[PDB]
Order: sequence, then C-alpha cells, then structure tokens
Amino acid sequence: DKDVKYYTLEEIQKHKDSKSTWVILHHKVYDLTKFLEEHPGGEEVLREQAGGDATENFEDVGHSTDARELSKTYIIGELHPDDRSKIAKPSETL
Ligand code: HEM
Repeated sequence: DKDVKYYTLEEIQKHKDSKSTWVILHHKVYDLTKFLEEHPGGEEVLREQAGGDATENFEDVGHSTDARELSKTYIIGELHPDDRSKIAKPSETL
C-alpha cells in the first residue's frame, strides 16, 4: 500500500541514472523508471533528460492526447506542494 511522496524539484534534480528517471513534465513528479522497461520507441531518450525538465522536447515530439493522460499514471509522489503552489506558467503548446 502507499502514500504520496511529495518531493521538491531540487531533490529530483539529484537522481538521474540507475533505475531512477523521475521527471517534471507539466509540474508533476513522473516516474519513468517503470517505463524505462515499457515505453515505445526507447528508454535511453527517457533517461537522457531524467531529473531535469523533459517537457518542451517531449511536447515537440507531440506527446499530447493518450500519452499526455498516461503521463498522469506515472504519478508516484507529485511535486512538493511548495514548489507546485508557485509553479510559474511554463509555456506552450503542442
Ligand atoms: C511520462 C510521459 C510519457 C508517456 C506517457 C509517453 C508515451 C508515449 C507513447 C504512447 C508513444 C507513442 C505515440 C504514438 O504512437 O502516437 C511515445 C513515443 C515516443 N516517446 Fe514517449 N512518453 C513519455 C515521455 C517521453 C519522454 C520524456 C521522451 C523524451 C523526451 C519521450 C520520447 C519518445 C519518443 C522518441 C517516441 C517515439 C516516437 C516514434 O514513435 O517515432 N517520451 N511515447
């Protein structure tokens, strides 16, 4: 069973490698480590950015629709409500 594990942007900008690719697509801590062994196309691309900001590039490829909704299924803990309360309106678009 489980609990929300609200982690800050900073914390998530630590980890990267080693079966732990968490991302801030659209202001939420998304675990891609599961998808590292599932996601269509490849996992290397997932891991490249990892704990950074793999949003713009992801949307550039056209991750809207289905994948965008599925993004929400990788919710393991979300952002810290602190950061998240001040989440500046990012950008754009696709
Ligand atoms: C957690 C969010 C993610 C979800 C739910 C997701 C889901 C998907 C899905 C369903 C496809 C196929 C789309 C289609 O067939 O129309 C796809 C393809 C792809 N994804 Fe993701 N993805 C995610 C994150 C990422 C990230 C972070 C990257 C790297 C920036 C990435 C790079 C790619 C690439 C390169 C493809 C292959 C494009 C092709 O089929 O030629 N994805 N993704």
